[PDB]
Amino acid sequence: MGAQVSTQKTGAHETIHYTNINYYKDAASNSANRQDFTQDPGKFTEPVKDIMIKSMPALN
Amino acid sequence: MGAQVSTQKTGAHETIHYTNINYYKDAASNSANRQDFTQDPGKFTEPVKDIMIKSMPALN
Amino acid sequence: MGAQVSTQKTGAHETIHYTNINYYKDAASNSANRQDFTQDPGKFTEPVKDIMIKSMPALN
Amino acid sequence: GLPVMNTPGSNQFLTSDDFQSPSAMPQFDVTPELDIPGEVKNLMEIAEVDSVVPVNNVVGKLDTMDIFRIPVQSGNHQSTQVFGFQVQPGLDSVFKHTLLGEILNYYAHWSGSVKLTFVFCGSAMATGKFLLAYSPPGANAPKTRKDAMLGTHVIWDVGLQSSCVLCIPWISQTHYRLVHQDEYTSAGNVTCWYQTGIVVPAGTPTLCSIMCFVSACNDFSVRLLKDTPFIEQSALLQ
Amino acid sequence: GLPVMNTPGSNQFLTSDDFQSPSAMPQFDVTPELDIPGEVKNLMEIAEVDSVVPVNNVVGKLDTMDIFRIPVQSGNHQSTQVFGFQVQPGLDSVFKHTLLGEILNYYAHWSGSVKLTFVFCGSAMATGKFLLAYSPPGANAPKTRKDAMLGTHVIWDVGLQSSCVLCIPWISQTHYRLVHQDEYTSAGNVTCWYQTGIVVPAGTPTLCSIMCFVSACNDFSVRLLKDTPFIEQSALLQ
Amino acid sequence: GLPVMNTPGSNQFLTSDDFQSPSAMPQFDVTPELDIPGEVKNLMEIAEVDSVVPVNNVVGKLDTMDIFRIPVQSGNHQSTQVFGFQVQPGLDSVFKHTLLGEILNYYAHWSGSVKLTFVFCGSAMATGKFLLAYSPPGANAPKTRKDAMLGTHVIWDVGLQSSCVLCIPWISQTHYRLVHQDEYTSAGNVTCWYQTGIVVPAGTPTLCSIMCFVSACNDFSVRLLKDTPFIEQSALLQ
Amino acid sequence: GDVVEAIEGAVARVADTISSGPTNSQAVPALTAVETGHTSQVVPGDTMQTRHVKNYHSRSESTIENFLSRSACVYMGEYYTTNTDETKRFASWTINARRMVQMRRKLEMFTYVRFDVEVTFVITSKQDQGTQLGQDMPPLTHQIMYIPPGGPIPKSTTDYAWQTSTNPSIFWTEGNAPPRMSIPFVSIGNAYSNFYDGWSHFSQNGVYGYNTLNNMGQLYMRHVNGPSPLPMTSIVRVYFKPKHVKAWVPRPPRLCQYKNASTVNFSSTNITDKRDSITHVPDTVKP
Amino acid sequence: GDVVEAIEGAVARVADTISSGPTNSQAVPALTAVETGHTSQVVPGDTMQTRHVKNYHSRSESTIENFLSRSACVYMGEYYTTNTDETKRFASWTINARRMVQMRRKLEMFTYVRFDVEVTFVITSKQDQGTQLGQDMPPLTHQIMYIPPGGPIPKSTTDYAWQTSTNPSIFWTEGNAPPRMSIPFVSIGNAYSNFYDGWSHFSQNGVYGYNTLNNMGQLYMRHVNGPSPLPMTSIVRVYFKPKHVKAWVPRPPRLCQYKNASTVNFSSTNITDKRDSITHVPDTVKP
Amino acid sequence: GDVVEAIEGAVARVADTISSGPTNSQAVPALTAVETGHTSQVVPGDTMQTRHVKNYHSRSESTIENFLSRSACVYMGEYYTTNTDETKRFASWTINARRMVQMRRKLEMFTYVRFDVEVTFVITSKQDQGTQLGQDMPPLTHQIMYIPPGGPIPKSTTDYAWQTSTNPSIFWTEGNAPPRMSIPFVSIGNAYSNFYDGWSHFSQNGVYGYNTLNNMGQLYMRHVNGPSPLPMTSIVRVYFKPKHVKAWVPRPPRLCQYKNASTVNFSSTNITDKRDSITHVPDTVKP
Repeated sequence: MGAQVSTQKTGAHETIHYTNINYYKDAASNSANRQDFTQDPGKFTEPVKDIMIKSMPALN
Repeated sequence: MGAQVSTQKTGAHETIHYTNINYYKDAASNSANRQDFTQDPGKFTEPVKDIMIKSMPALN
Repeated sequence: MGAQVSTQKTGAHETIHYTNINYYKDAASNSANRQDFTQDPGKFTEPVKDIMIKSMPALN
Repeated sequence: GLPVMNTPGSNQFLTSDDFQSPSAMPQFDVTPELDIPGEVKNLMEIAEVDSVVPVNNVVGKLDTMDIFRIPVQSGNHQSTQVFGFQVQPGLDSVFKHTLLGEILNYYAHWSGSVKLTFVFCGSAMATGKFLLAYSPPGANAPKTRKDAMLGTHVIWDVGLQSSCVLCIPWISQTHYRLVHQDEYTSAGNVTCWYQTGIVVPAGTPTLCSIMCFVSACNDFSVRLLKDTPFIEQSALLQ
Repeated sequence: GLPVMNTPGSNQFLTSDDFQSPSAMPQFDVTPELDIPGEVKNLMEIAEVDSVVPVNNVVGKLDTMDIFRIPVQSGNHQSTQVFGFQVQPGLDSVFKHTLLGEILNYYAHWSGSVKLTFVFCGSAMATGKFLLAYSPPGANAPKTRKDAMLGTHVIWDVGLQSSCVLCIPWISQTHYRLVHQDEYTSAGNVTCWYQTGIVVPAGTPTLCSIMCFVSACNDFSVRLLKDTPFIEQSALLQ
Repeated sequence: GLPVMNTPGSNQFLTSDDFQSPSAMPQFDVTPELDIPGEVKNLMEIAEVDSVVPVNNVVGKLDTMDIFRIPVQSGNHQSTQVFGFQVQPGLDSVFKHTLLGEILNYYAHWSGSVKLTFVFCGSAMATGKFLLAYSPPGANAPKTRKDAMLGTHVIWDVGLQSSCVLCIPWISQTHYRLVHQDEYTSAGNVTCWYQTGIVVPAGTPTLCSIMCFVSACNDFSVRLLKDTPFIEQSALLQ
Repeated sequence: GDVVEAIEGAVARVADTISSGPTNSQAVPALTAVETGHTSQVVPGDTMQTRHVKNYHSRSESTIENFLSRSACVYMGEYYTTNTDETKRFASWTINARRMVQMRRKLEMFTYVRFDVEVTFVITSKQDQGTQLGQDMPPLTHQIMYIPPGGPIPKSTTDYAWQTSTNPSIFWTEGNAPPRMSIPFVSIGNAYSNFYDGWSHFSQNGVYGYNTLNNMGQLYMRHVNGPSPLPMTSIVRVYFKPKHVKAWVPRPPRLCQYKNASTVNFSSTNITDKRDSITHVPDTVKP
Repeated sequence: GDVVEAIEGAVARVADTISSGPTNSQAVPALTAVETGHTSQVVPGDTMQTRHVKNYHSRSESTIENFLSRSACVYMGEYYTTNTDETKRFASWTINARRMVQMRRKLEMFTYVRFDVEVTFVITSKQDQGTQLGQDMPPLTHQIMYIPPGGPIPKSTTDYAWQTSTNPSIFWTEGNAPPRMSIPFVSIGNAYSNFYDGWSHFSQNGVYGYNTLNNMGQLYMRHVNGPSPLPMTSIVRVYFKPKHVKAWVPRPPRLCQYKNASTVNFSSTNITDKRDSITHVPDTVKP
Repeated sequence: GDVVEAIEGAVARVADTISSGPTNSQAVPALTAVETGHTSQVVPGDTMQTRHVKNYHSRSESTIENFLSRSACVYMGEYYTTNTDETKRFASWTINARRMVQMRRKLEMFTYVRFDVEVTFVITSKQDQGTQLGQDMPPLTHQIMYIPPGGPIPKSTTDYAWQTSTNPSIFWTEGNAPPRMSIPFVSIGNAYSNFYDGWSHFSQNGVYGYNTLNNMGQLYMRHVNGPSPLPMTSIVRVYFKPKHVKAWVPRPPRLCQYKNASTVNFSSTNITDKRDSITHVPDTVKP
């Protein structure tokens, strides 16, 4: 079978995997991508050319 | 193209493949996984610790 | 991440890629396969045995 | 414009078809999967599980728990049959509502052996032997134990093991039988007789019960999905 | 909480967009695929197929099969034009309802050459030559065969091969024409004249017919999806 | 027929579940993806953006732009507090409708530091120093600047840099606080006092304003999705 | 694997019949204990002599995918094209598979299910009966809007909510193939719940059952042509086909008749049908 | 290919124009036989002299995916928020793409189609006209339940069927983006059928046509807030966008106007529109 | 990778707290300029002394997938099983997520969204009140037809449009799990639009807003059993769960109450709620 084996949402400090097989032929029919955690807050915060140093006065 | 080539549901005793290409970007939109035939009747039958031998009396 | 990197619909004569990640578990949930351009007009035009040469008279 | 020709079956909605569609929710992030106990991958995993057979489906008992108990007693009763039914695991009112029978009534064709487990529920002091006889079709149901013991039988001796299995094998002329069974795809009958009495001491109940469990063996299979004749409605909102 | 900023176009429903959605039926096992004959992957494969042109779309004939036959006959008739229409393959009432015209009326822009095949349907004993002349735009439709033979023409000789192809090439100032064609994106006209009569023996019908088939060549293409002006409704349930 | 057993939770519709379903549109070719500017992948990217805090949410001003300006002036006013509120970033009427507060009211638990940027909007000639003091919970809000300067404070000096940041750190007994905050998960208060006056020359407006921007720091996070108490309806079609 | 990727045939037959001769031993497979909650794994070779039968049967049509991936009607809703009342010219539907009885009974054979859906619509207009029926109406176009929970509900056929800037909508004109689109698994939990033994409120009251966890939104349907000169009715039928199905905790099939969609309420039902006696097997071999 | 996997550009241009000089030969490409059911593969270079034209045009927008993957209205349905009649406060719809004419005509250009759907809802409320219109109603939340065939149908807005323990449901409050979810291909056959030349009963009677194979369930829609003090109407529009489309056996586009959704019934339609004569080409160059 | 393919845990924690001692320098992180449209990237270590805190918190539940992939009601629609009026026996719905307020407000937090949907239906019948209520009706089956724009709209419950030869339909009988199917992303553009600042006509008039781009079709729902001897009502609730979500251009959350589904019309709303004064912090430590 074409099984995927990923990691379950566990804790980060306290003392495991789950299997998935896609049965249907269309990708619209899969389960949600509940575990895609990439980020980019810079589109909305600091959306400026001339990057600001956060130590420099930011003007003059 | 990213074609998949699987086997068609034929007979098992009487004297062939089909192609699939996924056009859409979401997996919810694929066709059903009509051919996934793994099994495990032991969750529901014989759901006991202390496996039973089927030759032994099963008690005493 | 499991990113796909394909080519955007550009022009063909005037002087680039897009990223896709599938978040959901079902393929029915992906985006449409907007870029699958294979063809076969011969099922409907020239659907004959005894292929016709287009230079020969086509009869007699 | 690639040349193309439309074939019959275009713009039809076949309820059984299998095509790719566009998602109304593009790039929807689906909830992560959770390892829940008890995942079903085949309905035959379900039908392979025992279910109490209502063999005592006689009048005045269809709504009581007495529909499940086959009555046995002490005394000279060998001239009497304990029970008997047709092996119509999806048509017989004795089987149509068991787990196996319910799963069967979603299909048109069935195949394979069927286990009937029998459980004695008398005192530990009561003893008895029974003949459980499956007779293939082509003759009438046996009227005597002498006739029943010519078919496939088990002589069940009651002891510390409280249950016996009578496996009805696949003895058919066809690979499949109809779930809506007629005289062509008949499957026979099952009867029970007292082999050696029921003997009980004093201060012990003299009349006990037997229970029947039906399940499908490992060679069982179904075919030709259909709709159950069981659930029906007159209007919506129901 | 990753910092993030919402852009215009958020929470809009663009009917053309392409995003992933969540499935309302998780892990649904879709029916297996079946190799059905005649799979369409491009509508141009469809529009590349001939379809009988209704060139005789004159009054009293729109609901009859006589709308398809261009009438030819024997005698001195060279002073008369057999037929003529504008090459408006999605606007002209001669083309809007052909296969090519139907596919065209789903788009706004078309490009490429268009084949018109002509079929003679008289006796095997009847003989005739025709001039089929496509004239590019910028002048009026020709009034004589002398004017028509200055454009792109084929001199069709009727024989054992019963059909001729007049290919209307892409001679345009723009890469695309409008399907809803105006005077800027005009495409010209097609006319037919008797080149050398129709000669027939005795005991043979003297008046015969010609049929016109339109299709798109292999360089044909469309652009700018739109809705047809053809199907319309006044209410639902229809 | 594989044997199988159905577990609790079968044929239930859990609105949070994540299973594969069958597509109603098989092999639907989805529109290609377009690189649109400003893709959001986490709501914390949104809540990390400043939003003007309505600190002047006093009567008669809730529908005006005067709700945003904290009034400061020249003169001996140090005996007076510029402003003060509770750090309830999803319950306080000063924060519940900011970007951060809106995102918060979709969850039950929040965690992390919160930036309050303050902007001076007087003349370039006006000068002033302020004490911005966040006090952790467990005592009442300070009544004097002497009490406020015992908590976490910044002494903001107004110059060519027109804004100061007061970061409210995560000083909690629990890892998370409730968005619907009670006395257990209290978070303290923020107050402002004149440190050194407001001094202005002649021909200059003596009363100016200050603006407050709230945002979430990079260690901020939320938990336990819920429905907002904000949007409500009485009927459909709305 | 770049242009073409093969896939090995997952073919799964049922078990063979192994040949068994006569026996006389202390092995007793027909003797077991149902008291253990264990189903006997006896094959026919234990209780009688069997030939060897090589079996080619398969259980492919009892797979959960193959059992559930069938389109089934979940809703049938009427709406007019012209009417003095405005709430009659459009149709609403709160999405749930509990109002048509067959698909509901099929789904409630499991406690939890997770799948994507394929939603097909079958829209069909008819001209209402009246004194005059002559008219020439262009083809009827329909809009089906999916409003997720919280979005604005329309009040008329001309409402701003039909602007569908973000809600997904399908426009379809009559005469064409049925409209069909896919839906991912859109639960807030890890699976759909056919059954919710519990309450909405922590005080153990409020709503009991399926409705607390069930909020997928609603469907609204209208005509776009506006009112016809003469009354017409469109009926929209909604068909769900689950795909990529996963199921957990099977349940005994519903024996009683469903009463409503809000609950599992039922009238008390006989266990099965009566026969003449406990030994009753009717003769089939007779002249 | 672990973090990123490239994908080669499937770009497909139309054929070029090959240069052809003058000819005098026994080759006759313009002479063919339509009697063979074969379309002539003649290019312009055979019947006239052609320059070489390098063509950069593409057929990407006539692909079946690109032709069908557009959201199209399939249903428009009204339902009230308060009314003495209860069946008016919710909307039903039997799922089918046959009641709005445009999408139906688009789909019926093929005999068989297989795709997933993207269902978007556009729900829009309005306040009904009356003597008093002042009120303060909180945002309207809507439930759209998908009931697959066989599940329990609701009878009111307070029915147990709205518990949606297993039926998929969407809850959406007004003011938000339109609700949208995916649906896999959920037919019991290998493709949807736009046309079914045949019957439901083997006696060759009963129902004729599309309705025998068409059972995807229904959609039910309601308000969750309960009744408003003053009447309001929500219209839900349903939009299907097919994706991952496959189509078989193309058909001639529907020429006649659709009459209802149950059938293919039509009034007899002219083949095309009339002109003045067979040679009629109007002058466009004139003062 | 043939039988099993592992997948690396994408775990994403929030940033740690770095330890900062006392400072006296020309670095000024607390001094910035909001005039630049730039949010200060100050951490707590700049404005005070901080211990080192290793942080294990995650932002997994604020991901766009996890924020939107919840089933939400989008439509609730009633339809009768018997009624003299025929347009009452079925339900229509124009698909849009704008009539239930919660899901609409959730979706309208972004300008553009692209996702597949999972459509679940929760169908629930009830017996209407009357003088006689005794009867024995078999389970109610429902058909939900998805009609894409242009297909034929039904006019009755017996219309030919319910033949669903090509429109996707779900048949579901009451008592079973809710019907659920997936829908791909079915927009004609590259994303759904929650907002359309613009018109339908190039003359800058006609329809303004969401409705011009919103045509996903409609949903029709009916009972298949035909009329009951006594009146019954089915309510179908439609639930959308978006999956495989992508969102662009976030917007400030809707502050005002939604008025209808066609528009963004609103009554003017206070910015927030009033308190006693600008310095008002109520005492919580008192006897």
